[PDB]
Parts: sequence; C-alpha cells; structure tokens
Amino acid sequence: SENLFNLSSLTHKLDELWSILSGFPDEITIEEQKTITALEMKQFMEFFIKCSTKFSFKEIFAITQEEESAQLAHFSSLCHEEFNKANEISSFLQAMYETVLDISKDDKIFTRISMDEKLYSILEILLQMNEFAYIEAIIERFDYSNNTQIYELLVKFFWHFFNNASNGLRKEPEMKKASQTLQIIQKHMSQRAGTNLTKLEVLLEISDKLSHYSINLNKSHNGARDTAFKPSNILEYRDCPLDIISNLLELNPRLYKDLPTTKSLLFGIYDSLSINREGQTGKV
Amino acid sequence: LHLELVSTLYKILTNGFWKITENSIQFTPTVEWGKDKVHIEYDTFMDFVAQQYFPKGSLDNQAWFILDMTSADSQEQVRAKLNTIMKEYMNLSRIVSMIKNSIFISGKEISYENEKNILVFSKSSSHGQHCVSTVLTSFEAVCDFMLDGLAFRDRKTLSYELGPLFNTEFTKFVKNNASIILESLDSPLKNLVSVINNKLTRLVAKSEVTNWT
Repeated sequence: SENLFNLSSLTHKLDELWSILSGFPDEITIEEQKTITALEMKQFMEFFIKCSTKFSFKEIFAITQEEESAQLAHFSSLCHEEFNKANEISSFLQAMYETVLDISKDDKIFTRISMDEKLYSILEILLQMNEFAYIEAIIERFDYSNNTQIYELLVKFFWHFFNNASNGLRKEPEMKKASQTLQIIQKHMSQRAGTNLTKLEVLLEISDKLSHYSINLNKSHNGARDTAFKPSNILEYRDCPLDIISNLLELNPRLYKDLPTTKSLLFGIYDSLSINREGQTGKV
Repeated sequence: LHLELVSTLYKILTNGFWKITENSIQFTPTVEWGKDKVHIEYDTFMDFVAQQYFPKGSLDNQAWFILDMTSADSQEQVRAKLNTIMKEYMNLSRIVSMIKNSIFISGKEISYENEKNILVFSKSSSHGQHCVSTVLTSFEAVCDFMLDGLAFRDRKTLSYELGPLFNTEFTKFVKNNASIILESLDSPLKNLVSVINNKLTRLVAKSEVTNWT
C-alpha cells in the first residue's frame, strides 16, 4: 500500500482496486497476526476513496487497533482538518454518513467509538466552525432532540459566547451565534430547556435594552471607572440586583420617569437568574 | 500551559497562603510550594498576579491573557479560574461573608491564633453579659486578624468592604448594650471595647481607607 500510494492518476487506481475488491468475499484470511477481513479492508478502501486518504493504511490499522480515546483523537483531528480544507463540508458529512458515520452497520475503523462520540466531536468542531445550519441538519438527521450531550455542549458554547460578550447589541457576531444556538434550543431542545430558554432570550432582551444605556457597575475598590458593561456581570450582581438599576438611574437621568420599563428590567433579570421571589415582589 | 500556571496560582492560593474552611481561615504570607519547595512571599506574589491579570482591579476579559486564547473550552476554564481568584482572593468574598454572617451573631464565637494566623469560627452557648464579652472578644479577634493577620492589600480590601458594616454594627451593638458596658467604671469589657475602638481606628489608618471612616 505504501508503494502504490505514490502513483499517478491515483483516484482511478483507487476506483480500479475497489472494483476489484468488490468481488471479494465476506471474510479473507491473510498471512499473519496483523489480520484484516474483507469487510474491514472494504471499509478502509471506502473511507479512502470516499471520505479521506489522510491516514496511511498502516495508520488505519493502527486506529482500528488503537485505544478508544486515541481513536477519538484521530477522528477529531481528521474531521477538524477536512472541514478546513473541504470545499463544502456537507459533502464531507454525507461521506461520514456513508463510510464512518453510517448506522446501517458498525464502523470497522473506529470500532472503539460509537456514533454519538463522533457526532459530538464534529459538532464541537462545527461550533469552532461557527457552522449552524449543519448543526440542526445533523441533530434531526440523527434525532438528538432533547438529547443530553448535545444540549450540554449547546449550553457550553452558549455560556462561552455569553462570557465572550463585551456589549449587548443584536448585530454582534458573537451574540448572533448565541441567538442561533438559542434558536437551536428553541427548535430542538424544547423538552430539554424547561423555562431556561425563556431566561436566555429575556437575557438577550435585557442585554439589548441596557445596550441603549450607560452603566459602570464595577465594584473596583481601587477606583477603576473606565469600565464598559459585560453581561455576565449580572451573574456576579446576582444578589445585589437593584444596585444595577440604581447605577442606571445614576447614569441615565430620565429613566426615573420610566417605572414600568425599569420594573420589567428587574423582573427579567430576576427571572433570568432564577432569582427567588417568594411574594417579595412587593418588597423589590 | 495557561491553564497549568493559573491553576498553579489557584492551588497556591487555596492550599498555600490561604486555607479557608467553613468555620476557619488561616493565612500565611510565606509558602514553600512545589516538590522543590521554592519560597514565595504572598505580598509581591499576588501583587504581580493582580497587576498582570487584574489591571485596575477588575476582571480584564478583553486582555491578551484571555483575548489571545483560542480553545473555547479551556478559555472559559481559565476564565472561571481567574474569576474565582478575583472573587476569593482579589475580593475575598467567602471570608467577607463568613465575617458578616458571623460578626455580632449570638451563639457564634471566633478565636484567633495569631501564632497560627488562624481565625476560627465556632458555636457558643454563653448568655447575656457573658456572650456580650464573648462577641466583643470575637470581633476584637477579627480585628486582630485584620491588623496582625492580613497583608496590607488584604487588610485594605477587607476594611474597604466591611469597615462600614464594622462601624455601624459595632456601633449599634455598643449602643444597645450600653447598659451593661457603662454599668462599671473600670471593666475588662470597657477596656476591651476601647481596645477595639483604638484598633479599628488603627485599622482605618493602616488600611488608609477613605470610603469608610
């Protein structure tokens, strides 16, 4: 294989050898301990011709004979790279449905890992690819609505983008991503969000709202006042909410006339952080 | 490596200069860390970590040490760590709470081993004038741990945060308990409370705080 790797018109030679292999029986006994059945070799050639030729056939046999985590390492690397250098990832995902990520049988290469791991991985990649349509295309190609791990990584990249937010504008790319992830939730994790999605979307709402005001809520006991307002601060201020609106009135001279809005703002910040309100709504 | 060293500082703080449990806090300004037990002085150590990671005392989530980071997961890992450093150390939140919900509560006593540099909290069942002396001694021990138990920046921050509450709560306590304290002309209670007042004044001074006087 190493010798006939470095040839010309390689694709035609691969098609030729695969057409030869297609006539091969179910099993094949080969010379010694390193043993590859005809279905294993078939899946190998299929991944080569259709999915990728990055790893050598010996590398492929290694990955088959490697450790589960090592296999996931290799799969992650492979897809991560192929996504960067394929023209249209969709093609590659179909290829994954075709040779490696097919359910109609088990994968003889990544015998150490299940579909779910692979999907999880390419998902995280996709996220690092900021690719969204593919996310949900996938999730309902494989029906992971309200699935745990997908939901989790969603929340993960959610809080990630959230902790990446310097401001609160709708037009922000990061918040655009966050909005689209929340749309993912909305379309697919309805049974796996409770009210929380509500808290997230009112979070974005209040963020955009405050994004129309000036706030310097940053308790710097060395006196730093050169501070913009990051959303996650509210989490910090979880226990001192009205200090927020207080600085607002401190820094927005007319909002005092706007009881109902400010009121809804407190209410939304409360409800967002699951801030208990045991009839103390009157208090606040 | 970012995670590695920041976690390193993290466990240095939580296991070295500080150990904070739910009923005690020990500080040490000096630590022999690592298998080679290299020496570190809390003061300049957290000085430079603050300068590096907390310009203007606030979390710099747009800085290089965070903004340059690439891997999302690890990025928020180290983010949460620096946040926890800020809270527990750049802000000392747990101990601040511990103090407030401990100070001037009947049934809660606080010892201070200045030699061990440990403020220990405990449950008490003394009553009346005895628990008054007890809580005054405990608060005085808290102030002892302020003065002789904290670093300059530590004391400074912690004063900045609670000296208003210190002032008002100690004041109102003295007031409500004015009867038993002024019951006698010369009493270890009055001596001790004058100690606490002088000590709190020296706290305002050494801490050099203005937000509260």
